[PDB]
Amino acid sequence: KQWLVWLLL
Amino acid sequence: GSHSMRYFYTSVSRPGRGEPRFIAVGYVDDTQFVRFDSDAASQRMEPRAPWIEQEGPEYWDGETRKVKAHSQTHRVDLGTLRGYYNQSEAGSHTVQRMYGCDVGSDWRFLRGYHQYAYDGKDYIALKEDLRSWTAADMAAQTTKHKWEAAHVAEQLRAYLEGTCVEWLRRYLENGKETLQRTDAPKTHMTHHAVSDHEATLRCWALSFYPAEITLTWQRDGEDQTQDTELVETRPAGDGTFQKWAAVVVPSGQEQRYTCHVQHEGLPKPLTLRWE
Amino acid sequence: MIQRTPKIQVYSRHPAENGKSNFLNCYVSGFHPSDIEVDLLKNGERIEKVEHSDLSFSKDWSFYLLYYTEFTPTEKDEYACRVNHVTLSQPKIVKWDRDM
Repeated sequence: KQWLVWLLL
Repeated sequence: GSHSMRYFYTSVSRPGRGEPRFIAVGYVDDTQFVRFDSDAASQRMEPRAPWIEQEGPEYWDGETRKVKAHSQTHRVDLGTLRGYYNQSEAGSHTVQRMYGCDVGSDWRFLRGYHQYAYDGKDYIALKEDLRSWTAADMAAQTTKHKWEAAHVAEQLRAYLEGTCVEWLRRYLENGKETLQRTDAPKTHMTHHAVSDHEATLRCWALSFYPAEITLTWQRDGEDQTQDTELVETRPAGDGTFQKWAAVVVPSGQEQRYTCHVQHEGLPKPLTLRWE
Repeated sequence: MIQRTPKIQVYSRHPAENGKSNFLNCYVSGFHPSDIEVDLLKNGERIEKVEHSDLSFSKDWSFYLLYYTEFTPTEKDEYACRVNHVTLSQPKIVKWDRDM
């Protein structure tokens, strides 16, 4: 199962 | 008997040719079980192992939503990094992201991983303490400042010690027949004369799982690397792996050389002699 | 910008046996970037029914792919793998050796 957070560089 | 779960995302910009190509792959140890391709017609997370097809529509819908989110964030990251390095839109660039978790033979959490790369080069990574970040350059420093401000490390550590390990355990039990099996390396040796006074001994290990294996050569009982050659472990294609190690010996002295095989599927490591 | 040259291996899935069906595999690994051309050649001609795995990569971020096709090894047919990459000035042809 993947990660939930919307992460941006 | 440690295990791991790993997610890999690759995003390659195609300037003037549309949207960036996005490819995501999911692994449990050495077995791929999910896959997403932005050029595929489905536009959904697709199964690649039989034991993951047990999941209902809720799992696949959630997985498809998150892989779409990863695709979008990577597309934005491409332009962001193009700006960080003051690069034009003419060039094609690649951003890669990998994250996952390891468990020991007791299935207790061991370590978590989360790292990025830009154009084949390290960019940012989660440190071993799972509390801070290591940045590879001064743009990754700005990324690290942004991530420390947003407390990304805490949410990531919660994922790595929670959802990641729990769902890795779930996949190891649902795919017990194939994920927890161990295929011993079937070994054999080949002989080839290279000249009138020298020959080549090649020992093969085939059809083993997992891919981790060790092949060493010994002369007179001492490790040998002088005239040896090893190939990278390679996939057979049916889910197992292959490897071989060769050594050039003086013809007539083959019995001095032994090939030593170490793998998880063998109670005792193997010793192969030509005769 | 990092660029890595592809390591190439040509091999059969099972030990080669003349007349018995098998799978011909070209494994390319350790290359960057991901754009790469791989062809499976029988006697110099390109095989058409070639499949490949989904793009993955190692811990050092270098990619790896497996191209494969069903074939039948004989004593006369020569098989090989032609690989072209940005790091390769001249495309590399690795001929299939059943003991490699």
